[PDB]
Amino acid sequence: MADEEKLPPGWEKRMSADGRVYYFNHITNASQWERPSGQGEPARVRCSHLLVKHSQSRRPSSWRQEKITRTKEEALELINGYIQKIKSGEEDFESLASQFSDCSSAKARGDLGAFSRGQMQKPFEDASFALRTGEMSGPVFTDSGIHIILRTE
Repeated sequence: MADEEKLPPGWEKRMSADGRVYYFNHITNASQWERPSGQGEPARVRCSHLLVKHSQSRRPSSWRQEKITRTKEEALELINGYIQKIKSGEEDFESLASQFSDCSSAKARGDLGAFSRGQMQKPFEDASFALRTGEMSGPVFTDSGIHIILRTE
């Protein structure tokens, strides 16, 4: 913020397939055209998430499908679709989570409440603590499936 515009933790400058610089966070897997900026992590964060399970999930079943049979590839395709829909403005995170998340948290519009380190699967935890308030992750893979994470607090 002061006299410096170093990129925040996990952020790096990359070149898009179509020729424009963009920014990628290697911890949250988020990609955006906007420069992310221009100190330790938070002690606790509150996040909501949208989970898309697949046949190789630890528990290949959910409230919206007793037997999950989609491949991991298909799951990623859906995740990328939801991310694109949210970024476009045609859909909002909460609505999509309540309708399509394979996690029971869908009942709470994806809200998982607040948590500390050591309470969620590592990849999910790493992404969550690297997000700033209001930020959304890119595709995050865990033994549960593929997630889209939104930090609310």
